[PDB]
Amino acid sequence: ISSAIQVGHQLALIGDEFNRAY
Amino acid sequence: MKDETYYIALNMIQNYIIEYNTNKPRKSFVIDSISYDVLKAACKSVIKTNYNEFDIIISRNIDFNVIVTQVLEDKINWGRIITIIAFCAYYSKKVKQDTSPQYYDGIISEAITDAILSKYRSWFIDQDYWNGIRIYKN
Repeated sequence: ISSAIQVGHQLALIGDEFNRAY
Repeated sequence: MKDETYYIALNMIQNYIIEYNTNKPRKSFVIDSISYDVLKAACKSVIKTNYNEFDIIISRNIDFNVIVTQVLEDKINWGRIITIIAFCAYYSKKVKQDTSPQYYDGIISEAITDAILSKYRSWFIDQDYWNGIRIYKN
């Protein structure tokens, strides 16, 4: 992953996907 | 400030992180045991699905508080909260000192609580505190 993608940005995507999956 | 709302948030988060680190049940130390069990199951799912990614993230020169505040800078939702807590529990166990039983549950739990309540205190109260997490019961 590009070092331009902030880490919190990556966790926010996990969390917003978790909402979709559940 | 450190009012009732603050402790309702902190006590749930810190008990979960203690349970994750120690493998001892902490549900009896929280008020809302039903929501605790939802939190625990949801964090377990996040960790099982994403631990390899978390491993890469943690291998770098990171400050966990910057990570937490990044997630919540502009908006909050329960998936975000769960992911923050899951990541931070996973992190806490990885950074435990070898020579003391210090897994930083205090600073980590306080940082998460502060990041939630500094901008989203009214949202959290309006969720009926942790009750709003119950939408993720199974």
